[PDB]
Amino acid sequence: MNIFEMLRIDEGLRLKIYKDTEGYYTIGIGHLLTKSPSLNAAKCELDKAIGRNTNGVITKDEAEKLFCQDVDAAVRGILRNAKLKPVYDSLDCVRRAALINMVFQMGETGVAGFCNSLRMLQQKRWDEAAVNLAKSRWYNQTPNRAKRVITTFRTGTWDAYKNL
Ligand code: NA
Repeated sequence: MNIFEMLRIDEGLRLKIYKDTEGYYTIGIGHLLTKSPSLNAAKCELDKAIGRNTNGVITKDEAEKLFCQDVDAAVRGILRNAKLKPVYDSLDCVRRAALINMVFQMGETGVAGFCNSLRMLQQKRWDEAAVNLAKSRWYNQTPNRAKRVITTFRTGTWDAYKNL
């Protein structure tokens, strides 16, 4: 298991524009296009992102290319955020993937505001961090995904991604 496979499980793969769990136009492996309610706006974002007139449909290779960029962007956002970087640097490679996963889903600013969970992770108080992470809109709105990510933080293993 690795970060690409883990996010592929959590995000799925769809080749036509769809609405994510929050109702926002998305494509590929969880590539958010826009928060605008305008499908036309989403279509401009998509054509700009891919570099051609897509008419709302992309190939698997194109989806994987956006995904490569989006994983990089999540790592970069962690490294450039003064609250996230020390936590990331303190973590092992598997738990780093759990943090990248959170940032991919909700953005650097949102994750960076969880000062109690971040402190517990930095302190390596894994059970306490796991309990604290579940007291979130994130957990309530996407509980099965959040449970997998939380198990990854709690155990430092990929066990939650094994039957998928
Ligand atoms: Na879920």
